[PDB]
Amino acid sequence: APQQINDIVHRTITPLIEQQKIPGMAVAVIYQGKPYYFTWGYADIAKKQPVTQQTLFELGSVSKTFTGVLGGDAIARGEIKLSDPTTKYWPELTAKQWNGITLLHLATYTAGGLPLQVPDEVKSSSDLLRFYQNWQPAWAPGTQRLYANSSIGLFGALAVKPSGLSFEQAMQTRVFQPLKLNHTWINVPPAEEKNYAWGYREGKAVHVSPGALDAKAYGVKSTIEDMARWVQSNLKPLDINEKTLQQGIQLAQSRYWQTGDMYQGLGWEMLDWPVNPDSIINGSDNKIALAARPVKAITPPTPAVRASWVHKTGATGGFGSYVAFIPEKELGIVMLANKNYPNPARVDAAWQILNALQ
Amino acid sequence: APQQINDIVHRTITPLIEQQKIPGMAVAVIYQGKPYYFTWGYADIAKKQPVTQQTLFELGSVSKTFTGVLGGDAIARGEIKLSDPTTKYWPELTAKQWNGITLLHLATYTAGGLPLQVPDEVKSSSDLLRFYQNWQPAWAPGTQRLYANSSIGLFGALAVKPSGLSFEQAMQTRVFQPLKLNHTWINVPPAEEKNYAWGYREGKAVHVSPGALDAKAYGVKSTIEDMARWVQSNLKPLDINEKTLQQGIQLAQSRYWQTGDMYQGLGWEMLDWPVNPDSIIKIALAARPVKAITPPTPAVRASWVHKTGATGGFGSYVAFIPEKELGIVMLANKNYPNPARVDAAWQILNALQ
Repeated sequence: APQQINDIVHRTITPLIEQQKIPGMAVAVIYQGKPYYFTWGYADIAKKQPVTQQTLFELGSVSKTFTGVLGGDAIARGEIKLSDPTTKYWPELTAKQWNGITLLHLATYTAGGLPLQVPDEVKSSSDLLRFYQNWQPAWAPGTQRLYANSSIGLFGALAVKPSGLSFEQAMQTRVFQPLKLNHTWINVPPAEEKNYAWGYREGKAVHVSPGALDAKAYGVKSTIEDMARWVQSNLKPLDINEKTLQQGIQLAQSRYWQTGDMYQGLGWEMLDWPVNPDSIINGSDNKIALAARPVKAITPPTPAVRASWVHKTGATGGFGSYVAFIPEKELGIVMLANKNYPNPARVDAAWQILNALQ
Repeated sequence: APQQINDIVHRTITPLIEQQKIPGMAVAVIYQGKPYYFTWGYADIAKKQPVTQQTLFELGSVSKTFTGVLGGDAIARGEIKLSDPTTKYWPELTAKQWNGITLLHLATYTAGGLPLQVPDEVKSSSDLLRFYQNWQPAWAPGTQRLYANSSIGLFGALAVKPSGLSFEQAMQTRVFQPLKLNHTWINVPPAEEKNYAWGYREGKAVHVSPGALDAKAYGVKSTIEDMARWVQSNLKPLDINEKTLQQGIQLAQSRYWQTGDMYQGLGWEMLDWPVNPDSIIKIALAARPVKAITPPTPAVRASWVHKTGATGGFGSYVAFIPEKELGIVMLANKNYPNPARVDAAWQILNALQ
């Protein structure tokens, strides 16, 4: 890599790893639209397996960006509309509190306080229907943003219903394959198991536990190379050949709601560039990022703004991930670690690097 | 033309011209992405000049499609947002009724009953400010649609303000030029006058009169060839190289409001295809309640996308179906009834679909 990139990355991520006791880390920096790769430590400590360009990490909530784009793609295909009632695509969801809750609300966490997690006890298809049928909103639809796996999770599940594909097949054939993300998986196949990093929590090797809607909200695993390609694709959608996927990526960066200085896209969250770093760093703290916030509708949504900081934090029990990019500058970063460490540390490190190269 | 195209066109247009006493007409059919041209009669009866594929016709309200796309292009450039208050681009507009009226409202005739025409008295920029300042809405913004030149016209004027360009220079540089519409004019140059058809109203030769906002709402003139290119660009926006223009076209065909079976875009109006011909087939003022499409539906390829247009002496129509790669332009120098245009267009496109 050019010396300026090596310099800032080494000065920033290397000490971060030391400070946070991260066993293994892969970083990609996209600079002038080209990817550069950096690796530290071990994917599996016991086996002394190094992190490589082939190592799969749990993306955790970064998976919501895939779900948003896939939803975007279904919109572009004319299969769904964000303006449609949730019930249009789940006619079994008949309970009265669902009147007026649309796919937009589900996708953008604005349905009225759907919970952060689907409860652990919810397993089966029947458990899930029961859960949503009994759920009572804290607020009217389209008034408050409460970040929620149960919200975007349901969006993903419903977005694929008209296609008649499973969520996994739709994701693979409409998003992963066209973008040649060949080592990106919702379900890691046996052939990839040797490349699947262990996460570490309290010193113990762990993988994400299965859960209802996992695939839609937090279940994707990917390598630093595929994630760099994911950044390139989101940086430059209009270079994608599949017309609906091109549009889908664009739609996921539309600004639907504003709270403070942030705007909610589909999976992606965005701020105007230049940003105040303290705003994204402080705002990434879960005490803020997971709290209810009043939203103002953007009526109608603002199309993808090139001069934006576009980003998403992701974690599982044993992993912490971050993706940030600025379309105007052709500049991006991906940070994948097999320890879950605090969000502001990730955002601060990413800011230092991108601000240095911008 | 392939005989089948030749045959539906001739069998439909011949009786139309006969029944409506149209002096001159040009039609283009876009069929699987290739244009086919037909011409009949006189551009100028007195001078016995025929309609040709180079004849300029007044598009009338079809001009709003250009304005809608140019707006869309300005949104894509991040110069404007449809959610912006009108006063963001015209701070001089201080009267209180303008609170809550956005560029979306102006673009989609939902501002609360702006009038169909700007009064003839209104000419200067100070006249225009006074007009909009004095205007009293009958309705709250975003509740009813009333088709209005004063609404989309102002939208057009404001949308180009951040660019620094005049409306005409923005239209030329950002829409006409990139799409190779090289015989499409807001102001017909003297060199091109030999091609400019006369319109006919009660048998008298007429051209459209100057008015405030004419350029934005009804003032474009074009050839059947340029209009076929316009249709092709709108049939296939993601084929256009200039990214903001492609986006702008796409945004102009988004569905913002619903009234009955019709959806309002920016300039363009759309119905779901297959469309009941009766749901498409004059009334001086038609106020209708609108349902917001929240958030707007991106351009649906399975649509009948259309716009009628009239001046005192001209009647135009454009309709296309993106999913079928099919379209039609009908340009005539008589303002004849809208339902006759739509029927003819539907007969032709249904036969080819």
